[PDB]
Amino acid sequence: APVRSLNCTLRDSQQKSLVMSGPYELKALHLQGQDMEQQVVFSMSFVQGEESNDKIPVALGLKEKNLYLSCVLKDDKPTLQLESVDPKNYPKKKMEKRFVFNKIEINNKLEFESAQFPNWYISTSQAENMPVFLGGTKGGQDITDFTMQFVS
Ligand SMILES: C[C@H](N)c1ccc(NC(=O)C2CC2)cc1
Repeated sequence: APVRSLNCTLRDSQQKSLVMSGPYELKALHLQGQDMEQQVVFSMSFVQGEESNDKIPVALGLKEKNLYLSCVLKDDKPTLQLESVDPKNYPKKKMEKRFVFNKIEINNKLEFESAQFPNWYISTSQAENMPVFLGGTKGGQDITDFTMQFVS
């Protein structure tokens, strides 16, 4: 059958929102009111991979764009990027591993661990208007916990 996908937004546990701000550049900032139209809407696909009650493999595409979050080595470090794909072939159930996140539910929050790079997480900074990034350090200054809002 097709791959199953849900539209959603994400906010970090400090309640910062995710917006595009430049070519392939996703940043996190405090947003409320009219400006909330600026937030990125994801198409979260439920993909093939190792699964348990609280660890669910997903891909995170941008709604109606041929763009996915992906985890690659850059200058020898695990690195979050936006990657373009052939729009004829995506989304699909068997997404390549660089596109796969383990969506983990702990204490009413979500963490997104790289399937490719164990114990590296989608992260934000405490400061406003900085990149969303991959974070191999948890519980420090990096925010690895999120909430999801379902979108029509
Ligand atoms: C989508 C990916 N998470 C991402 C990667 C890089 C940036 N920004 C920069 O690299 C600018 C400071 C030099 C933003 C978002």
